[PDB]
Amino acid sequence: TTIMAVQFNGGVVLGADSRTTTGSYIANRVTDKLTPIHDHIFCCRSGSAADTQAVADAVTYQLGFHSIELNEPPLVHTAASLFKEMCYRYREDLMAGIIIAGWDPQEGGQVYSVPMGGMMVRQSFAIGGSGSSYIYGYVDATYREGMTKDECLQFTANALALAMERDGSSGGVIRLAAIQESGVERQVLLGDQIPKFTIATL
Amino acid sequence: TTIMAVQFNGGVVLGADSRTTTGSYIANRVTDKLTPIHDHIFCCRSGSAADTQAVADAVTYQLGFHSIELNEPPLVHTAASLFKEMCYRYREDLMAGIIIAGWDPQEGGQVYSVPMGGMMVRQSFAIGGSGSSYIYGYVDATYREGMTKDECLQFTANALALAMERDGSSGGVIRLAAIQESGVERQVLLGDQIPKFTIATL
Amino acid sequence: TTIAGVVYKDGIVLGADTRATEGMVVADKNCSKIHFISPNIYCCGAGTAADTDMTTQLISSNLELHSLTTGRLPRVVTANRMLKQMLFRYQGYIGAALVLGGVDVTGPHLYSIYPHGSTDKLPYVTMGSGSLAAMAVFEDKFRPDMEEEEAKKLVSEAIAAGIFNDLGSGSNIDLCVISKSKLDFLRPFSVPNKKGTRLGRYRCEKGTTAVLTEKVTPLE
Amino acid sequence: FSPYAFNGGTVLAIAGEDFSIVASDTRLSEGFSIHTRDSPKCYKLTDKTVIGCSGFHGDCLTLTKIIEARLKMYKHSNNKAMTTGAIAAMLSTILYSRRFFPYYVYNIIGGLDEEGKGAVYSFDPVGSYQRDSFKAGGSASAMLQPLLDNQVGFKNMQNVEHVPLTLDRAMRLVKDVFISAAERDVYTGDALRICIVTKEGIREETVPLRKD
Amino acid sequence: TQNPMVTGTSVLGVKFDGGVVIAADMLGSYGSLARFRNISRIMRVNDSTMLGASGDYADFQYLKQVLGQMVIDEELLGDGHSYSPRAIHSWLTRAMYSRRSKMNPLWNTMVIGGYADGESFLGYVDMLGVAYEAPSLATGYGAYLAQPLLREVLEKQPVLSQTEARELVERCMRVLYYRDARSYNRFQIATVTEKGVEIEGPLSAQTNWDIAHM
Amino acid sequence: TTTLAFKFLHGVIVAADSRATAGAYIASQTVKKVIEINPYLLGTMAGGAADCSFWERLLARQCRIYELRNKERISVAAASKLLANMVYQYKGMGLSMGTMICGWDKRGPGLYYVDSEGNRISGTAFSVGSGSVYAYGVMDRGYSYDLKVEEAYDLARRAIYQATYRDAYSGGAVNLYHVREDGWIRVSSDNVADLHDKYS
Amino acid sequence: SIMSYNGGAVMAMKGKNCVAIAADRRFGIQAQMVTTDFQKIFPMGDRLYIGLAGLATDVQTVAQRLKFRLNLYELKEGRQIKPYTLMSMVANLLYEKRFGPYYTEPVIAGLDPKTFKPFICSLDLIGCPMVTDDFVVSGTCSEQMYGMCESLWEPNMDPEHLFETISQAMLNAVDRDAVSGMGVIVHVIEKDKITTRTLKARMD
Amino acid sequence: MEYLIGIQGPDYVLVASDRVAASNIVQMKDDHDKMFKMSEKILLLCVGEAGDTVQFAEYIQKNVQLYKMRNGYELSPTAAANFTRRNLADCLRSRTPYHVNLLLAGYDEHEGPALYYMDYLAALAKAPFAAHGYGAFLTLSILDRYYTPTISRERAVELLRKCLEELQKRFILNLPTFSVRVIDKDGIHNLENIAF
Amino acid sequence: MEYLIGIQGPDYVLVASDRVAASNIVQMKDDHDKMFKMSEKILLLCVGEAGDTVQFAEYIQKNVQLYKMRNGYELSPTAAANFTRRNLADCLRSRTPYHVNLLLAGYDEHEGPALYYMDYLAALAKAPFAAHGYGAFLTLSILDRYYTPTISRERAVELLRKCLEELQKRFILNLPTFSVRVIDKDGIHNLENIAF
Ligand SMILES: *[B]([O])([O])[C]([C][C]([C])[C])[N]C(=O)C1=[C]N([C]2[C][C][C][C][C]2)N=N1
Ligand SMILES: *[B]([O])([O])[C]([C][C]([C])[C])[N]C(=O)C1=[C]N([C]2[C][C][C][C][C]2)N=N1
Ligand SMILES: *[B]([O])([O])[C]([C][C]([C])[C])[N]C(=O)C1=[C]N([C]2[C][C][C][C][C]2)N=N1
Repeated sequence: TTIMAVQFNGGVVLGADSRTTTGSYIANRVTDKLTPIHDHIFCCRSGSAADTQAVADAVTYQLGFHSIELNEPPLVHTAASLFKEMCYRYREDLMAGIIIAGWDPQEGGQVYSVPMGGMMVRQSFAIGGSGSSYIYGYVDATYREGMTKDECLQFTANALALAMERDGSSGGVIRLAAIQESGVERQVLLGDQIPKFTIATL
Repeated sequence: TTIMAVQFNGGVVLGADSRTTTGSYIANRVTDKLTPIHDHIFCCRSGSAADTQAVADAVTYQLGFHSIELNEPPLVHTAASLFKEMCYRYREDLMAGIIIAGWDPQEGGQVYSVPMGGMMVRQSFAIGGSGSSYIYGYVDATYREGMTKDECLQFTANALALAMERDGSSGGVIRLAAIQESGVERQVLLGDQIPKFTIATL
Repeated sequence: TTIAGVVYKDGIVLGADTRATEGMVVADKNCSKIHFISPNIYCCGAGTAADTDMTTQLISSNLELHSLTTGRLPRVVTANRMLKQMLFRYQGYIGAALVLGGVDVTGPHLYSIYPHGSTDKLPYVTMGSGSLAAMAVFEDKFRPDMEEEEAKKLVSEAIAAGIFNDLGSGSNIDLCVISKSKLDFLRPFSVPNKKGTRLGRYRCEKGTTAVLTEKVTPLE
Repeated sequence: FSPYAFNGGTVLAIAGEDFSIVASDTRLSEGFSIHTRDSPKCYKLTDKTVIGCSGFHGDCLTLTKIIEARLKMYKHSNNKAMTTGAIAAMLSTILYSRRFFPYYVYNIIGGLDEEGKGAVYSFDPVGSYQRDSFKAGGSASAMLQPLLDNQVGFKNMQNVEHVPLTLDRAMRLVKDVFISAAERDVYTGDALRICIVTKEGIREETVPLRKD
Repeated sequence: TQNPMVTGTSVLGVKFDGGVVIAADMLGSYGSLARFRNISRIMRVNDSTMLGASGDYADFQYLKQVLGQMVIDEELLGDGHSYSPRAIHSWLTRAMYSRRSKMNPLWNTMVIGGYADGESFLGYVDMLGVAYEAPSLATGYGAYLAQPLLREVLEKQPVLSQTEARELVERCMRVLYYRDARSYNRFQIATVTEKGVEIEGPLSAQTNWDIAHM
Repeated sequence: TTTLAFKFLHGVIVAADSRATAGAYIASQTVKKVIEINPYLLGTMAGGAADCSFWERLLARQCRIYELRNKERISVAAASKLLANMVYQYKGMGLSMGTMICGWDKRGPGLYYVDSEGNRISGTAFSVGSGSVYAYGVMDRGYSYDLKVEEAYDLARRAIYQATYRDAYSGGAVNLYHVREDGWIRVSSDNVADLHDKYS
Repeated sequence: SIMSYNGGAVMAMKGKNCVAIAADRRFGIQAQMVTTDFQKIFPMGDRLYIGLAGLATDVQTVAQRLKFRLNLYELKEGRQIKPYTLMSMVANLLYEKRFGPYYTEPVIAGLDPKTFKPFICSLDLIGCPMVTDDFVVSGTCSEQMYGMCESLWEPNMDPEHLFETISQAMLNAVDRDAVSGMGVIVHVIEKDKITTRTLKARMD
Repeated sequence: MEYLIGIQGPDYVLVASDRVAASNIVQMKDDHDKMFKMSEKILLLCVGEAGDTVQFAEYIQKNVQLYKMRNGYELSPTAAANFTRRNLADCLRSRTPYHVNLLLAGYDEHEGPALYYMDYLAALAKAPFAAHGYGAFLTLSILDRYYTPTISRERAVELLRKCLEELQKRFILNLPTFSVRVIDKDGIHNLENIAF
Repeated sequence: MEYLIGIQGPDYVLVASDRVAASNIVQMKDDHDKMFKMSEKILLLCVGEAGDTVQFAEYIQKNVQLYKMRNGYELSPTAAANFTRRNLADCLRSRTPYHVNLLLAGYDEHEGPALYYMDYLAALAKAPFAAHGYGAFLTLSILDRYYTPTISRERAVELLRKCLEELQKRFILNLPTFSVRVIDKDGIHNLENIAF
């Protein structure tokens, strides 16, 4: 699994792979890891498929009801706090690595990291999954403040592509998402559209 | 541990960190991982300090004696084959990740990889150690054929610096080495000279 | 156990504590941890006491035999190689982590040998259970090319740090100065601990202990 | 996950005919490191009772707090302070309440009985207890018990007239045995707190020990 | 919490003449990986109390919110009474022991530093419920490396000044960056005096690598 | 621990050693292994010091409450049955105790053995503890139902003495009790060292 | 522990111009005592005695193999073995079985041949020599012995004063141990005599 | 569990042993002999491991009998007990250590009767009386209380009966018959079996 | 190991059991009773777990005696054996399952003698004769070869002796005395104990 979320002025850019493996076998080669929690709030799932789906459904329910009572677009921090609560409560029973990223009228585009234990930390960009270990040095040397919504989409596509080649648990296609104030725009990157890097050869 | 070896027209460029940790404690913060096997043949050590030192001493002895009988500069492939023999023979007793890289009159600058199991494979550049996992995506996206002896030194310094920040077992200074037909040139990169990358901040 | 060593201007200064414990009980409050390898090479040893003695005793006899043959002064590399090769052959089963320091033709060298067989050639080293306490003093006050008296004060502070912060080390402080023209074995160098004076006597007056049998035998 | 930690520390207790001395070292430790050099293990319960605990510090801090609260509740319903013997009998039931997840504490209550003579009660981790003359509990309990037996109990001595245990002679004995326990035990050291329970209140004395 | 996830290293603490100073590096480690390099591990409880926790970071965030509510709740009554550094320390000791007795503890080691009624308070609470007071504290690997340095300065100079204690904290942070494999060269420095709790940073140490050339 | 009990013609004789151990270390040597439930009821203790002490004290509180309601002293069979049902609830939980209830109710002298495992049998001669095997040897050898009071005291004292000589976990002194129809009486409390000088 | 299977304790003290070596006499398998006169101290040559504590089978084996070596050594270089030389000999023997050691902690005590200088020392199972100036203890109740010797031993005691100190230390140390006792044998080595008396101990 | 016992008198040694060979819950033999005649005045009682007892007792016996053939004189009880102790102690840390407990009884012309006790860890100990097995716990106290150093042969057999009678009523195992022998200056004598 | 045995005849049931209570290696009692009188014509023999046997046998007994009080008539042997089997089977998968093996013997006026066998897994089985323990292996074959359905009471006791005599010589345990009872139309009768 290789999920990634970066942010720009307008909003945020999400990305993930689509491989679901049960051992050394790919049960689902086109999994959709990016899950919408609300209109402008998404979340990348990593870890256990059953655990991340159960939590996302629960949070989506709680956030929807909360947003209907307050009669206002929910805050991205509120969605991240809900996720964090369940992730911390059942930390000994769940295996998730959720990355909440959305856009709200108050703070704009935000990216939150909710790792296994259940802690919540806001970053400008976050990477998760088993294939995120190979691109830690790449994102630290390529990320630059001031990236636009176009550069963020190329930055995420480049990092995900590099992690899919080295990780056996990551592969398939690339599902991107650019969330701004206007709305959400999904986009898939297949074979030819997936960034390629010449393999060192003698 | 984070060792790395790249090659160019003339010869090769080596690099490593200098941290030796026994748990969560740094027993040696300025370890010299680059070990000379011969005049123009070096080797980066990774894994167990006692196992890599024992093997390097043995190979250095065998290679020295072999080179004195043949009355000719030893081949880099010969040094790598010796390492591979002991690494494979005692694969269940040793824990090493040697990277043999040198320069000889026949094939020029070569880089050989001899991972834990004891296999031997020649590459244009190789990375080893526990901190090499974080820079796998970086080297695949930055490496380009045709790099000169100057660009190779900047490429190795950049990758080692990125691995030292994410890995707890890697740190200290950076020991580089550029081996050509003229000879070997060692160089250390301390605090201020170590490449720095602005940490993402909000 | 707290053993340490540094490399000053023209020599080597080794130090160690004098406490030996058998679990959480002090068995010996004045044991020697600095072993003689040769006239110009000494060794501080921690880890398994029995193995530390036997390993240094064997290597010292090998270095003495080698010295008689060559007819020259032994090198620190020779002692290092012998130790590290023998230690590696036992696969770590010989718990003997020692600090090897001496002065030869190449100058003053300080090594640190670990049980498995790995060695490290640094300007200052610390071993034992109170190694982290002594390392903090070396990482806060150590300077290259120090004076003999400065190196003796800095190495005394390192041993003192371990003696007062580690439960496995105590008693006195042992020093060993090895230079290009001298060898000063100062034992003890400093006595920071002293048993409190008795508040009353508990002498056992004769006849206080009953006897069932008694047999005297006159020796020649 | 281990819920216990050996923190060391030794506590002594000698009972006289008019007094009761309870001493202990003030060094808190763990493994090979020293937590604090100033941590006495003696707690004043009432005006004629002092409790001394050693072992897992977490349980010592909780047990002591429970005893303090139990004494206050007992005085509210019975309208009088709890006696040494009643505090010992109550401690037994508190220690045995956690019989399947026991307190890793070695308690030694020392005070005065109804008559006015020194009383010393030794306890075991689960709750068992008995009244004796002298007692040593902790990491140096095996190092001090034998000495008190010989010196105070006059055991293994054929020609001794058995002189009464005076308060001045017992004060030296506690200082002497603790100076020998600091030479051998690695958990005993730095400072010795001495509480003297008499009819004129509880006095406290502090003497230094080895730091190594 | 049987197994910690993202954890923090050692937290330093030393009392000086007129306050308490606490330092902690800003790093969240996931095993041997430096995952989060900008997390604050020091929290200001109230005007006279500050807290520095090491170990499981998720547990620290839970305690940070459970303590914040307490302080807020007490300020709503506005009766003049406020939680002192000693009362917070006591509350934490009972919370740590209670969790440890239920075989489900909060994997943390806290350092409570406060300054109320003309007294500087430096507490220390671990995950087992073990607690004590001292002139200088150090958790994690700081007890083996920084504790010996802090204790060697307080033996010849029991009372320290604000500038002296701060200069000593920087020396300890620098030594921890050379020997602890789970530390970062980016830390925060909190100080609690008569004026209140103040946090500075991120700060760095002046590391020297002369020994690498020899 | 070494405790024995046997009922002869003149009541029941109860004897026990006084030594507590903490492994190899001898915790104490003045422990009272015989607890008095009341004037006509005796209870011995063997095994877990805290286990036997807390449960026999709980039985003593139960026997006192029983006598207030029924206005009569509890029998030896009912007392042992009470204790047996108490320890059965925590069966296979770690409890370690081997007690012997002795007294003189309606049906003459009664001696019951009750352990934490679940046993609860009546008899004429019992022996609990780690030194019980050695005590049995001397007991049986010299046991006679028509033994005189003085001869019964000797047998009980000699039986505990030999058991403390062979077993390392038994020592201290030898506390002897004698249950009669008028109630139990404390016979003696000779020290083992003084018994060794008399049997040599 | 294997060392606490047979019990026993040995003690060696130093005096002015004399040495004392005491030991318990109880031989027993775990909690059961077999005999009460087991030998734990062996004579290695007039003014040289060796006390062994630990596994009874290894106590006899080590005492017999050391005697075998000591006999050959004294015949080869016709002279009396020196106290310090015996310690090295014993340490060497124990270190041969470094990975399958004998369960016995030796305690050597004697006067130096010709100089008559007191000498006491103790070794661990793998032969780690430890020469002290006051006393050396070895057994299942060393903690109790450590506490007695620490507060009873005096710098320069005489034969009679030394005998009282080592007897009071052993008698009170073995009374706190369950698998140690059943009699105490003390040997006081002087320059011209070897007094041996059995103390009146508790038979518990 | 097998049972052995020895009682040393002023000029004689009295040894007895159960004669019950058993597999799992059944007694295969009720007249088994656990005594080995090493010499004319030496008896080796052996109990323990199923196959080890006979293998070890026969090896010692062979060597003790070999000693007399080549030398002309027999080994003494002390020397025979030290030889067997040295052999059992050598195998202890070997590949195949014998798990056997034994009692050596013998009569030396210039030393009288000797009774040696040995466990499976090869720890030799001379004693006035001894026993092996689970029945030793029940009979050792009886011995202690009634045994005197000047005990006569007639009282030694009467004392033996008491110990065996105690086993009959207290022990949980079934030991109905016991083999009895006595060694003095006229060699080894077979005594009538004590049956119940 | 405890031993129980039952022999059902034409109009009587013969049950016997060892009376030995023991702790570790010593017999604490040599006259213990393992038979429980459930009713006037029902006996419940119980063996097994130290504390479970009495706790379980007394609970059943209490309920069987309660049944007669409130109803006026006693429970039949079949119903009493089904009631006890249902109670033992309910605790089997509970928190505290009793580990007890038992034999229920009774005489029904309109059904004659009944002998029920039950293990610790609550499996009820009517049988002409049965046994429990380690001694059952040695005596079950003797029963099989000599037992006939029309066996008389006198021969039933003679047959019982044979089984108990076999235990005396073959079993490794010590079982010297046995409790014997017989249930017919006149209730339960105590028979002289068979001692060896
Ligand atoms: B990823 O590899 O971490 C991925 C993230 C999920 C899709 C949110 N996880 C998985 O690949 C994955 C597979 N499974 C199950 C394993 C057992 C069979 C059904 C699938 N769980 N997570
Ligand atoms: B690296 O981290 O992989 C490094 C490579 C070595 C230096 C060639 N290894 C180590 O850090 C290391 C440390 N140790 C020993 C552990 C036990 C104490 C002595 C050092 N072994 N390898
Ligand atoms: B006896 O030895 O059984 C005796 C009987 C008691 C005093 C009534 N028991 C003990 O001596 C004893 C030992 N222990 C524990 C053993 C494990 C360590 C803590 C003490 N409890 N009772």
